[PDB]
Amino acid sequence: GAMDYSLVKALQTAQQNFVISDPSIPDNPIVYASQGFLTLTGYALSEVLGRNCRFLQGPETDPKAVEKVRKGLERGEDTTVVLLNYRKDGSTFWNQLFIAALRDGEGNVVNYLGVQCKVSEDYAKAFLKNEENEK
Ligand SMILES: *[C@@]12Cc3cc(C)c(C)cc3N(C[C@H](O)[C@H](O)[C@H](O)COP(=O)(O)O)C1=NC(=O)NC2=O
Ligand SMILES: [Cl-]
Ligand SMILES: [Mg+2]
Repeated sequence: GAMDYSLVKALQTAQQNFVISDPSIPDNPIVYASQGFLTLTGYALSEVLGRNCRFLQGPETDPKAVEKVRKGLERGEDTTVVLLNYRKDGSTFWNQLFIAALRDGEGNVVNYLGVQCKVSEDYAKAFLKNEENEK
């Protein structure tokens, strides 16, 4: 199960916000979220399970950031983005998102692991500007 991954347990020891998705199910829904994640977003575990994590996006979320994630998952690439996300109550925060595939011995992606770090506006501002400049 989700907590049997050694890196999941590792992340738990620092109380990091993370989710696990199951890409073998249509639309790659979340199948575990840490307590940190549930508190950040304002949802109960049972509510988040079964949803694709795009439910944290909204009108001011940059579609180009979201497309970086989609492509990374498509192309088999680790991805890190900063993007605007939305809590259950509609209030927003900046989310630095770290995504990687968890693979079996043949390279088949068995789950995705996604770590979320809430970051300040100023940090998001500077990260995105550096991203854009470096690009
Ligand atoms: C989540 C974090 C997250 C973790 C993991 C493991 C996955 C697989 C996805 C996500 N989120 C992105 C979303 O699931 C989807 O991949 C993207 O929207 C890209 O595809 P679409 O163009 O939407 O079809 C998340 N997105 C968030 O905004 N916030 C999160 O916490
Ligand atoms: Cl997805
Ligand atoms: Mg559910």
